Amino acid sequence: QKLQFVLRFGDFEDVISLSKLNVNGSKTTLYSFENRYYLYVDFCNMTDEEVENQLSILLEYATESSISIHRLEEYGKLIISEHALETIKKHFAS
Amino acid sequence: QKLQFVLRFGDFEDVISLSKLNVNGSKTTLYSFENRYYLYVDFCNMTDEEVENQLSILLEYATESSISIHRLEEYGKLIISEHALETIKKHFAS
Amino acid sequence: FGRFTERAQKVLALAQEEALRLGHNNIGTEHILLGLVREGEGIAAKALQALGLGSEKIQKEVESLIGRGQEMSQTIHYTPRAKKVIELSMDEARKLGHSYVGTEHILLGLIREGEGVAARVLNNLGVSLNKARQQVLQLLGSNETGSSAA
Amino acid sequence: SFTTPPNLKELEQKLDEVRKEKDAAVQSQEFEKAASLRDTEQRLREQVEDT
Repeated sequence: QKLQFVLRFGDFEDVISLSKLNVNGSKTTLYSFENRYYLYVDFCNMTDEEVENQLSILLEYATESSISIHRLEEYGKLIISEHALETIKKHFAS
Repeated sequence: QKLQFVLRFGDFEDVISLSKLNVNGSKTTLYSFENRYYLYVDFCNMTDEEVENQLSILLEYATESSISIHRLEEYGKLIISEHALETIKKHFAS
Repeated sequence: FGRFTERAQKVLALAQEEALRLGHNNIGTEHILLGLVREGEGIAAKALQALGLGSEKIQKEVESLIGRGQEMSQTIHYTPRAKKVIELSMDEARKLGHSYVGTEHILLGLIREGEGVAARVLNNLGVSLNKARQQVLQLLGSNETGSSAA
Repeated sequence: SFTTPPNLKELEQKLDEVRKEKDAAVQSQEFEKAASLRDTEQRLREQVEDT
């Protein structure tokens, strides 16, 4: 099963709320695409149980994007390059 | 795959544009039909692959006429018999 | 024409690049095809490159046409073939859910235009017209954006 | 009574202008330039609702 997941965040304020929560060894990339911010968590490796696990918390603020990751990566826009969770807490707090 | 194709030109100046290159290996005869010039390339001394090749160029300036070949050959009006392409460049460009 | 994403417009203008560079005085569909594969990371570009048709493979056939060429390139404009292919991409983007039409649709548009210059280029370089459109198709659609849920 | 509670509709207007600055900043990164814009945003946000 998937070990890198593509998540959609709603309005940016949802992302702030989120920002104050988790990364957990996930380089992660944050796209902007039709007003909503997608967050692509890319777990370097996790087991399926473990990835579904981690992915739970993220998906308290996100939903799991139906937009295949190369669709985001192409016609989207970078917000944070591959350390997005870590970075968004900076870049959305203090 | 047939070694002879019938391609259709819009305004005469389009035919002229084609005329400025290639007639080699193509005996070719240029018909007149509804102010479009149909151009019959008749690849003589070619193989199927070679015809698909050549035919590219022709249909770069044209589109591929849907006229049944004995319909063209009959109810058309010759503009140039002989090597039509060689001739169009003379008779329209200089 | 009149609406188009960069990627579409870009493959089209890249055809004009081929106009003088290959000397195709007016640029056929082959140059549009070349355009797709020569922008590299367009969904069309990528698609042809999947099937194995890199910029090279296409351009080799293309060079076997007018081949650099009438570099004067009299009327360095589109052809009725290429203008149709562009129009076809528009329909191939209506089809694929892109209002401002992208690269992909143009490769799709080639397929559509299967007696066209691109198409014959592709039929000389092997690659079946529907496998080529296939590759593009499978990199579009299946989305939900402007939203996160409902 | 509630013909706009403290007229902090003006608050909301600011909170918007922020969102933009903030938003656009997060996209460029503009790390601390999104950060502080964010902070100015949620600062505002709560401020609206209380008044």
